Amino acid sequence: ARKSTGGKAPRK
Amino acid sequence: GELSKDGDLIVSMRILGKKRTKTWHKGTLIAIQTVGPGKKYKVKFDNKGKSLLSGNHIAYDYHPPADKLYVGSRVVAKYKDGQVWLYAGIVAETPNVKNKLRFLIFFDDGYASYVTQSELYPICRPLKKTWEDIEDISCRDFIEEYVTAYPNRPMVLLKSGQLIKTEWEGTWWKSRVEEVDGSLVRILFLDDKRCEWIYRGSTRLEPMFSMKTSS
Repeated sequence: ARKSTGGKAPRK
Repeated sequence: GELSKDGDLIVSMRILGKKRTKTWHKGTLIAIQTVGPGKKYKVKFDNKGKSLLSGNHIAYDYHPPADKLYVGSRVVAKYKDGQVWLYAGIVAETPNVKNKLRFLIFFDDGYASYVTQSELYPICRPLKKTWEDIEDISCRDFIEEYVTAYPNRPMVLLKSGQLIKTEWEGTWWKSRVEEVDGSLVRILFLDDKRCEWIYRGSTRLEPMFSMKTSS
């Protein structure tokens, strides 16, 4: 059970 | 200027091509054409359709010997949900005992996963600076920084059960470390109990943010 990716760095 | 071969690329070979959905699909290389500054590759997909593609939008339909890939290599890999899809990314770590002889992949959308040696495929003609065809600028910039700094990889040491804040989509969430696997940590968000595997050098993890923002 996973969230959609938040990517590699915090959102800008 | 039609060609039957471009080095090891030969008309009739099996290939993977990128579709507009950003997923990659098996097909056959049916033509090579010199068009302006370079070559275009015509692909007939097994399932449905024909595409004319740049060389960074085709991949070999074989799993390479592991030693031919490097940190920074441009690849297509299995991205699972629950399905299985093929999606592009960058090799972030090559196989070693500590990672159970897997490749760490940073996908073009910023997803991270370890994949096995039989779950990735090399892109045929990547850009020299491999990250320059990543559409998401935040992921592009991250990968340039990561590959350029490698093997300097500041990471946080986390332990199962540890409570930290983790960033997701502009908010900092209470979370717990569930598992450590090589350079990844499985984070459980306490508000809903869904997890995410996150790179231990990512500033989305509060301890890593804290270290990088100090000066």
